[PDB]
Amino acid sequence: LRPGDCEVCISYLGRFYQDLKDRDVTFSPATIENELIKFCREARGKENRLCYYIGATDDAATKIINEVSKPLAHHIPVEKICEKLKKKDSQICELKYDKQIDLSTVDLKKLRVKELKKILDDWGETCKGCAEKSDYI
Repeated sequence: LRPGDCEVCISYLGRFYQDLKDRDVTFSPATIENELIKFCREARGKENRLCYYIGATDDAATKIINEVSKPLAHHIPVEKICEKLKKKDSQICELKYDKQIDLSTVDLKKLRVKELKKILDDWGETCKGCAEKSDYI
């Protein structure tokens, strides 16, 4: 119910929900399940970890997938689904997306400059204040 809670849970299942309508899926538990598993093969990062925690992965976890497919079959808001999921598994709502800068900003966090130059995939070999590399790439 709070803001920025189950961030990945709400985003990912919301797009799952939408995609069901768009392809006009028969909204039924078993159907939704099969569609969730097939939807989860796309998943990387924390989204994949969500798919593991909601039991939507190959080598089935548990029946926690029912906590998703059942309420979804009866048009319960995707926030409500992620809210109840918090009780069963703590870690589900622990997932939050990783931020990307513009940057359009001055001298940022001393250790954050490294990931900025790691995302662009380049070595800042043996630096100690290597803004020179990032403002030159």
